[PDB]
Amino acid sequence: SRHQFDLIMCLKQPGVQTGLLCEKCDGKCPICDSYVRPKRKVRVCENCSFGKQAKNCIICNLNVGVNDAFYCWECCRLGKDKDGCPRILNLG
Amino acid sequence: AKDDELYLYHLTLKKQTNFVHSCIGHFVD
Amino acid sequence: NTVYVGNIDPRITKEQLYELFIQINPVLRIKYPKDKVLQAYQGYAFIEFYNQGDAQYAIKIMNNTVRLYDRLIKVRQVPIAKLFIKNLADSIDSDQLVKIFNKFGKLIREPEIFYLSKLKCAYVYFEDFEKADLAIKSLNNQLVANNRITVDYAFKNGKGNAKYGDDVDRLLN
Amino acid sequence: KFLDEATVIGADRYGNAWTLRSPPECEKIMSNHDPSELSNGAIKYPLDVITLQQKLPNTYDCKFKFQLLNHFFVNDIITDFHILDSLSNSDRPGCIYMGLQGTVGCFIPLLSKGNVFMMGNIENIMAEADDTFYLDYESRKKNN
Amino acid sequence: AEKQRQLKLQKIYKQKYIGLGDESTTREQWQRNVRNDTLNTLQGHSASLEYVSLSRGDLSIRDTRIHLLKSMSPGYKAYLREE
Amino acid sequence: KRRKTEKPSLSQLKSQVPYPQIIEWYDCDARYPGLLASIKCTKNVIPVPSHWQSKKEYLSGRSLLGKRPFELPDIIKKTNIEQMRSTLPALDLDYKKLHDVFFKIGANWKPDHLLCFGDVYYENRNLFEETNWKRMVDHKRPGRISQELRAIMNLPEGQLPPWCMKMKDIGLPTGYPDLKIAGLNWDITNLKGDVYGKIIPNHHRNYFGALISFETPEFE
RNA sequence: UUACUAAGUCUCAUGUACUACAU
RNA sequence: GUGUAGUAUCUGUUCUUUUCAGUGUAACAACUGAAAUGACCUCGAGGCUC
Repeated sequence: SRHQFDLIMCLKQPGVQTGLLCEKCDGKCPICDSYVRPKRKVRVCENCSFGKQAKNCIICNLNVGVNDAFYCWECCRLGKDKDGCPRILNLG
Repeated sequence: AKDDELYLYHLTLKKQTNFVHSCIGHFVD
Repeated sequence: NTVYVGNIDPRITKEQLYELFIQINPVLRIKYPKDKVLQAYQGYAFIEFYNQGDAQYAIKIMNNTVRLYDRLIKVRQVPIAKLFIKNLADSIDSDQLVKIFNKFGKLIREPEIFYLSKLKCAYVYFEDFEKADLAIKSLNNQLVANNRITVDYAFKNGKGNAKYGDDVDRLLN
Repeated sequence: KFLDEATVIGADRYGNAWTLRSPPECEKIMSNHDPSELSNGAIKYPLDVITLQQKLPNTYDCKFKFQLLNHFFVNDIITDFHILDSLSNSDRPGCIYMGLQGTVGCFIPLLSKGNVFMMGNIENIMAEADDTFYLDYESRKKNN
Repeated sequence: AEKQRQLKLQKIYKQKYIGLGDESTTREQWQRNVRNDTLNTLQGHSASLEYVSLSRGDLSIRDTRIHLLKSMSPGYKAYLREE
Repeated sequence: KRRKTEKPSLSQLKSQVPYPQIIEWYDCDARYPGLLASIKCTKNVIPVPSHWQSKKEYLSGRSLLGKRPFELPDIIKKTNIEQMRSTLPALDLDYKKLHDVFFKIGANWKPDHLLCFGDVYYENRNLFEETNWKRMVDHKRPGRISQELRAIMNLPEGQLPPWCMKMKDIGLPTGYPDLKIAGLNWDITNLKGDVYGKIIPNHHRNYFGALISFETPEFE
């Protein structure tokens, strides 16, 4: 993540699925963790969804998220939107 | 002081004519 | 191009110098030092013009002209053969050395008499490596004033190398 | 091509349509001096220019630089620019270009300001308009 | 830790985007990336592809496109030499 | 070892270069020196800032001790909040005032210094003195002397500078052929105040983008 | 008329801030 | 107004085996290995010295 360093990402070709984030993490752009003017919903590779792990918050990787994560307009222009599958594999 | 700052308005009068792709489907009825 | 200026009051500032000399010519650059031991101005500056024409012009018109803080402002514009000679006689005067080496070559400066060990030695400056070779060829291991003198190149290790003939030839040119 | 004395139109092999302008520091010098003194003779350049000559001789060799004035990208490769004092008697002189892959387009200088202010606001609208539709469609899904 | 992550992201970005100069990269390795991307865009834009087709004067345009594709590999020079 | 001793001389490298004076002694150990000379000496490239090879972390500067904390841009200083809130060791303001300062008053406003294409800021540099310098090359012109430098010079009003007499024998400044000075080439009765002379130019648009009107967005 | 650059490493002391941790 | 552990930053101080070779370095630095003993000449320098 932008702040916590040891957090590792996925970075695969995103699928059709949309990543979920919990109400606790709601509002953060999964890359920069910004609250401003979100744009496009996150898309994750199928390898990050499958079973129960699909329900996890793509940000904090623990809680079960209801909400969809959106990229901000700064990351959508920086292109990090399309970089790959954001997810946090290690808890940190 | 007057700012030069030329403000240009781009228009495409006639649109690019070299046809690079095609498809055979039936789209609208 | 660049002119030295001196006898400046530390109260004279950079903008004051600029406004002063722009009256004379256009000023490309001004280096006006600021002491790191007095935290002010050390009272002399350097004004780089756009050419030595305006530089020399400002030297002519500006010198002994402007009076700043009652003090006058001053303006001023901003490699040879050497032979060591050992065992000279005590009766050998420097002018006598001049006479001896003039026949071989023109001297760019005067000889330097010094004592080693008791041992009277001198440095003789020739304008030409070849004339130096002449004074060497004729005067090496010779008896003058009933004393045997040795004439060779002075150390820098000693002069007379291969690059030395090449570059000294050019400095002659 | 030239729009003017001090400005230039140019295209790219890669499709950029740009226009450059000489800096006023250069325009003052050439307006106030004869060209014969440029190559040899006395032309007094501000301190910064010379320091850019000894500091960066490769870039500043020509002792001035074009400040970017207009830049644009038309995905075609522009063959011919022509500057027309009037297009069908219109007051604002335009510049029309034909591209290689074929196209003809124009750059109209906008008089006043609120012309380019209103135009700029409309372009800003249509720019993210797809995102505005997506955020409305998102909020209605939050309510439903 | 942070730099150590930058190493892994160096491996991933290098894998996806092919040539990315890391610290020491030979001029042969990097210039190859230059040639590959330049040719890539020349053939990639139908625009510049149409352009190179005429300026080169080939009989067909796809000759220029597949030419650039072939020109991406180093051995294509010797290949032309053997024709 | 052998590769370290295999290196060509920097002067051998100069000949390959169209602008040889940029190349430096450390370019000898460039792993690809013939290439690095071409890149570094290419037209528009801007050489690396030289604060590398110093261990001072780019700022040890003694000059950094004497840098001013900050100065408001005069247009913003017009807004008077300087007096309303004392930053040095509540103030009700008008929306129209502030908005107009940025837009109505300050639309055409731009910082005076900025920097150029290849300007790079080295540690010892301070832009402010060069700002007063550029502004000063603007205000000050020959033939005019401020009252301060005039008082220091001890030149009373109505009297010509001391270099006008030596300029009578030597002649006009070679750098200023068009310069005029009272009493010599120029009318002494036009001598006024701080100006004893002026350059007389012998030389005697719309730029396709002339807006012909300026209208800023209104807050109300 | 002086044409603009010095501290570094070690050692044993002094100057000053600070970070977890306990009453 | 205290104690436990620990950190950073000044300043003072001072110059570590004379050399060689390797690593290392942008070059340094730093690191890694070994070790001359004797005689002579001129003004710490120098030796196609033995």
